[PDB]
Amino acid sequence: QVVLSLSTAVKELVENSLDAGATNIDLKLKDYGVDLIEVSDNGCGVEEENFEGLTLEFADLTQVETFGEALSSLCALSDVTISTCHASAKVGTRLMFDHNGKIIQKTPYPRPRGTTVSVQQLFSTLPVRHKEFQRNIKKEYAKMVQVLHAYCIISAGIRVSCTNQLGQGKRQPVVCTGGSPSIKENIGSVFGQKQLQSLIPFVQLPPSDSVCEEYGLSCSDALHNLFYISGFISQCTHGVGRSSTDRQFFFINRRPCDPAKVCRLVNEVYHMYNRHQYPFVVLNISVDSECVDISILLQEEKLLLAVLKTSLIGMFD
Amino acid sequence: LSLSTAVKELVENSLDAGATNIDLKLKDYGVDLIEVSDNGCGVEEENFEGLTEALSSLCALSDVTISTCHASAKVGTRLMFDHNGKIIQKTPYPRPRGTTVSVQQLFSTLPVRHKEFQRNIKKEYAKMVQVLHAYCIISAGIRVSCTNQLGQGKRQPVVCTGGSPSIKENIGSVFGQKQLQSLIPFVQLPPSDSVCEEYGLSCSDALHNLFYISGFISQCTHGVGRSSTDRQFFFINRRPCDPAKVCRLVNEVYHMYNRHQYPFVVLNISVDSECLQEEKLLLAVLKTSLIGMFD
Ligand SMILES: Nc1ncnc2c1ncn2[C@@H]1O[C@H](COP(=O)(O)OP(=O)(O)OP(=O)(O)O)[C@@H](O)[C@H]1O
Ligand SMILES: Nc1ncnc2c1ncn2[C@@H]1O[C@H](COP(=O)(O)OP(=O)(O)OP(=O)(O)O)[C@@H](O)[C@H]1O
Ligand SMILES: [Mg+2]
Ligand SMILES: [Mg+2]
Repeated sequence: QVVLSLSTAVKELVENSLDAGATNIDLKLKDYGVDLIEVSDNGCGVEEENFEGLTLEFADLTQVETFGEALSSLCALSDVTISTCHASAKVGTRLMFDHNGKIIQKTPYPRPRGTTVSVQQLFSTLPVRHKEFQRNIKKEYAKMVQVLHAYCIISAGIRVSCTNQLGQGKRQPVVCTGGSPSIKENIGSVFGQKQLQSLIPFVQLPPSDSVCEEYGLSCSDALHNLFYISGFISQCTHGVGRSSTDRQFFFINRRPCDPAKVCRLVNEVYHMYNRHQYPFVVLNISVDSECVDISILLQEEKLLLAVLKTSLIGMFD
Repeated sequence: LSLSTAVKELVENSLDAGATNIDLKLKDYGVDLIEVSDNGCGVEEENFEGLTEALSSLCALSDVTISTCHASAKVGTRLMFDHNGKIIQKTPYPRPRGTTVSVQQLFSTLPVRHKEFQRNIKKEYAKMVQVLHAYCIISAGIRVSCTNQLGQGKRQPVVCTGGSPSIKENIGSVFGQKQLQSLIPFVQLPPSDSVCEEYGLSCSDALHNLFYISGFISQCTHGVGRSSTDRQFFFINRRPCDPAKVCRLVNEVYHMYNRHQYPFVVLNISVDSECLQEEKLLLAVLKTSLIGMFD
């Protein structure tokens, strides 16, 4: 599904940095992104033979919503500058592109290995969408921080930072991870040590007979269990939970997504022990890529739901 | 000795290792953790014992953990050191090439110095930011970043450069594009006859001029300057320092046109290593160029 939003725009630039094998990703914003969206990484960079080509199998979960290929769509909607340097390249380069993806000017640019993609005046070519962007900047910015917090939690060993600047004012911190190898440590960088106190780690269990009978699972149905689930969830004790689903993140094969059925189940089991609060949820479902399809479709999903409810109940008891 | 002198040596080690990415991690402004991560050359295993000079002083004053990976090494290594510099434990550690030096509980071995650190954490952190902003501005083509986390709060970005090859962009990354508006680039001129006579310099004295000066300074127009010397950085061969005579002179010329404000100063002095020799020639060149710029 094609989408043109602030959340889908930053997501593609981050995906490009992750695919490049980057360990440092810096996101710079101005006017919540209305004026500038800049993503800098120390990844592989782009070779000179692929400079013109910048703008011209198992299911990918991130491709549920594309933007506008992203880089060609971005040039048609704003002004894009790209400075990059490949390891095989002696000197880096700085590129300016027009609205059709043509390289306006290319100059040698001495810079460390990696790529920096700058997106200035997003949606400037569409005055109707640009005004709707400015008017609903609070909602577009809220959706972007949620996707940004999701990549920070799951990207262990990668330093992800973000700042925002309004007018001539000072840069404002948004989110920052320390390059920690564990997901638990990343949660402490995004939300603080206070958030980690009311959390318990997910402990997977085989589906119980009571839960298996609720979903209609035979002993044969559950024998080929290939779901490996891990993460953290809020304690079921009254008071330690949250008031909404504002901090609930889900991942399939380390890709942020939203399985509506899984989400309704995890919240329902929490309501069985804390009807007045919502849990903090960070949960990754590890499964073979072939068993995942996009219409989110998961083979033996009834077996996955039985494991989650059984494990959540055993933890909350 | 101090928090400012501790980060300075760790940055020098990363710079000397040929690093292009330098990350500084702090906790409680550095009272709890001082961590510097780079993508430099790393250390080979045969030189692990020789690591412990700044690094020897750091182990004697805190607990130091070092994770590194050499280009010739398949997998990195993680080292824990005691207060004598001895490797407590050495374990293989999968990490990208480079080095990460962690300094935890600085001055813990000296209860007197540790307490003075916490009591004066506001002043010591300001001195470290002055040393940190200097390396961000001068390290062209090097990504220098810093983060800090206080207590149970979240980690927050402090400063970050983009690896730009120019000093002007590094100034814009540290202080913002607004700072770049009231600045003019230094334009070097030969020392004036009037300025040469003030210092007692013959015409022969100025023929062997080896001073190459560059950088940026605030405009002398009233109002665009700053209220203090908070943003004045000086460099000799791209090394941050404070030449008192040079610093006093630059502020004196600025006051000649703006008596009520102090300039923003970023100045690098390039000179032959043996030479400060012939400082009267350097001051004559410095005073002459600033006047020609401010006229
Ligand atoms: N930060 C980056 N670092 C290195 N290469 C990049 C970077 N960003 C883009 N590229 C290169 O530009 C090309 C086009 O990127 P684009 O996002 O438009 O499509 P794609 O990444 O190839 O596929 P898709 O976005 O649909 O998953 C990429 O193939 C990549 O080689
Ligand atoms: N980030 C680093 N990356 C690679 N090698 C390092 C790093 N830090 C230290 N080393 C190596 O360990 C040795 C000890 O460092 P130390 O700072 O104590 O002394 P030095 O760097 O040789 O000179 P000085 O202490 O006078 O500045 C260094 O010589 C260097 O070879
Ligand atoms: Mg892409
Ligand atoms: Mg040294």
